[PDB]
Amino acid sequence: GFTHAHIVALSQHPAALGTVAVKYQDMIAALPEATHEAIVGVGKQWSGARALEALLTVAGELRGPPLQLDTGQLLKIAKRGGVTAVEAVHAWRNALTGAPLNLTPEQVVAIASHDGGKQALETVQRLLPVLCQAHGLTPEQVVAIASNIGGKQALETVQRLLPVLCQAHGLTPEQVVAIASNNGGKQALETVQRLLPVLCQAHGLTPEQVVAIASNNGGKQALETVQRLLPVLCQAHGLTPEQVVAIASNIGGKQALETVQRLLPVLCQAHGLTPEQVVAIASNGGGKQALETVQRLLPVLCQAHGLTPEQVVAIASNIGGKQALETVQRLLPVLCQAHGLTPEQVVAIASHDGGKQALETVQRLLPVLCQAHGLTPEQVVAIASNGGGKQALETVQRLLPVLCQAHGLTPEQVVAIASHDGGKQALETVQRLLPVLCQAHGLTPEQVVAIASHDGGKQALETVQRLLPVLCQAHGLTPEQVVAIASNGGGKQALETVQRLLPVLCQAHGLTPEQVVAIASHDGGKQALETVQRLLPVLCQAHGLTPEQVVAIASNIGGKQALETVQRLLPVLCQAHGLTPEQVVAIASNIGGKQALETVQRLLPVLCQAHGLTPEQVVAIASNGGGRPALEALHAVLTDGPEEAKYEALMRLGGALAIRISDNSEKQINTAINLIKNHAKSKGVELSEEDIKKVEKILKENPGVVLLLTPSGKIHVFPSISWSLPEYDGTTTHGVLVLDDGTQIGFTSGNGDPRYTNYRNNGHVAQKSALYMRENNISNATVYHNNTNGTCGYCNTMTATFLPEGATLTVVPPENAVANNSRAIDYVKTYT
DNA sequence: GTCAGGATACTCCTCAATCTACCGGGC
DNA sequence: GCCCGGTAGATTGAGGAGTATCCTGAC
Ligand SMILES: [Zn+2]
Repeated sequence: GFTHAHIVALSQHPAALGTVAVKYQDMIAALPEATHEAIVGVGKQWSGARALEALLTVAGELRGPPLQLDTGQLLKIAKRGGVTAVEAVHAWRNALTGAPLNLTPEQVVAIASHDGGKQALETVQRLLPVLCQAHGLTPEQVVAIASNIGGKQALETVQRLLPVLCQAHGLTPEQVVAIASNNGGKQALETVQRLLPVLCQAHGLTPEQVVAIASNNGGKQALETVQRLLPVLCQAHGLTPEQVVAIASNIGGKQALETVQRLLPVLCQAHGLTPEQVVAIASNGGGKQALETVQRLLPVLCQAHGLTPEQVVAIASNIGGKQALETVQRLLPVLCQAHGLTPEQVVAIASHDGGKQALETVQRLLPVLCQAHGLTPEQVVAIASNGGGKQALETVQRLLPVLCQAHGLTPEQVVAIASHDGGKQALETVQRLLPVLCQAHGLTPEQVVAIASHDGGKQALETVQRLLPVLCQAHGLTPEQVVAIASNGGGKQALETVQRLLPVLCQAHGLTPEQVVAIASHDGGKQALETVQRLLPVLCQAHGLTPEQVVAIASNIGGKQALETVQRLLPVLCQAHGLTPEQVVAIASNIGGKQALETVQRLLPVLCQAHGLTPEQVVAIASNGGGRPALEALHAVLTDGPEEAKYEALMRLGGALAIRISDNSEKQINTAINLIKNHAKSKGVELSEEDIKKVEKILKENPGVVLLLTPSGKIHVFPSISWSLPEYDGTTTHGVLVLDDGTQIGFTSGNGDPRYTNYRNNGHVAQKSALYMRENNISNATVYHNNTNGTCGYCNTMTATFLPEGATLTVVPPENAVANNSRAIDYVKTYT
């Protein structure tokens, strides 16, 4: 009962056709639930007939208590290992298990289910005690090394020359194991031994980079290509050696390097691609194929499909970009027209690993998922726009009804669970452990959903199931604390780190368990905890930082980086930049604090000296979340850009007084000089007579010039900006205090007086005008603001309250403005 | 019958930036 | 009781390893 396609596929081995038909009923009885695909996969190998006959003969005894091999495991071994591996396993059933080797059946299957399984199994059985005792190697490492094609040679090479690489090259056994855990490990190890001094001395390459390069499939060829092409790539093409080793640290890096060398000028001249884009595209598996596909299909996708080159690069910037590009070219118009999905969604689906599988699954499953199960196409694209989208989508298709009618979960919860990397694992773990968690430990379904909705939720859920009782009982933590700890990316590592490190971090450095939970409740909390352990005494005795400050610095996503950056940059910022350590702690106690600290170090002198900004303003700007982009944007706008943009950016920092007095009329020149003097004195800075003469010359020589008095003391001068209020952007309100004499004093909403913080109008322009009149004894003046909502309903009373006795004020809202509510007023009103 | 190399596909772990919904004192 | 600000979460994107499976050439 085989189809034509199955017979054609199995006809690769001519002798397998006869044996399968004669005894077709025989394997079914011996191998229950054996699907035709498994049979055709087993029988299509070099010894399909022999392997099938051996399985049929031996499966009666291969299911014994010493092995207890499942049917799927037997089929996999027959397909991969062959007749030799099956015979070796059967002949040594009692040798592998129940022996000083101490090998589980899963490890035995993994070693056997590989090319040359018999030789690898014999080598393991002969050399496991030797490598365990003489070299002190973990049996897991030996199994991992031997679980590869030609693993016997790699194991023998490791046993032969582990001490040589350990001593004469200073390489840890872990690096050797990682290098030898790939195909052709013996050749890679020999190449490393013969080449490490040459690549480390003449080429000046870090041994870690060489180890990383050699820790891939075919590392010997990659190392040889690197040695042969490093000077050429560094000189002719101007490629950084770090970039070269990053490109060559993938599977088949030799082909990628050759393609890059052969096609860099072509893509950089006849295609417009930058070297960085080509490097990024080539920094993935199958780089040669991706580069060739990009070069061949760039005009086709750019013109016929209307795709920007950046989108093509991003699609090809992943593993297997050739298949994704071909699938996009084949399936863009038919899927877009017949389903109406935006091309951005199609790009987002294929912008990950295995995008072709996700795209095909979406094309197949959109109608049925949207019809029977009721998912929105946006939800489907959200689930498919992740690593392994095919697995998550097929799992949703298979599993949604039983999850939504038996376990009492909503479809949106399932959509959230399945919309993460490895969503199939999370879905299956939920289906397997939801009753257990909701019964044995009392966790609510919402907590389980929250735990399972991160990258690697299966490991987090299993870790919770294993470690929740012991953490909750021995360590005295409420289950809510463990749920909070585990509900993060890579939460298994954080949970194991907490279980390991709670007693020492409590009884050694005197940290409250709540502090440990706060440190560990963020992504990458294991690194934060280890860094706190290693650094806390250093920050205590060597710099006088309290443990509370260390915990506050570490209680963020980038806690390790922030702590290391604080340790490295505390003396320089505290001595050569004039920053108090408290300001450093405040800057670092934010998400991405390492970048903020480095940006402060880099841009403090240029901002403080060239543009005349106080260090306090820089610290305040950098003390907010995401302060690095804010500082970079401020530097960009201050160094170049529009005059009005620079003026607004400078005034928005606060403490800056601008003036647009006009004409000569020496009297108001004197008054303006007096006002500048008063502001400088209020800032504690003496402006001296030379700057008085300078500003007087500027005022007398530039008609209609607007000044700016920063808190530092520098007087920025702008030639011309505008004589009218700017457009209202919805959050920033601008005002000008026009006196009777003629002086115009600019104002901007926000950054109000801290003294009246409890007052709700703190920051409005009318309040700033009132305080300015009160301080400088201004009798009468008017205001003009460009708020389109009119004056606020609080200001009409509060600003009149702040006015001095006997003082007058006027505010004029714009004519085009309309009041938004009864509180607001959209007409001229005189206050007193 | 093995050994070495290349190509996809998938999972998990750490980081940095931005968005928003709950709380809270004043009206 | 009803806000609008503050801010502590809560997405959202990104990169970097680590893991697993399959196909091909050469003896
Ligand atoms: Zn106001």
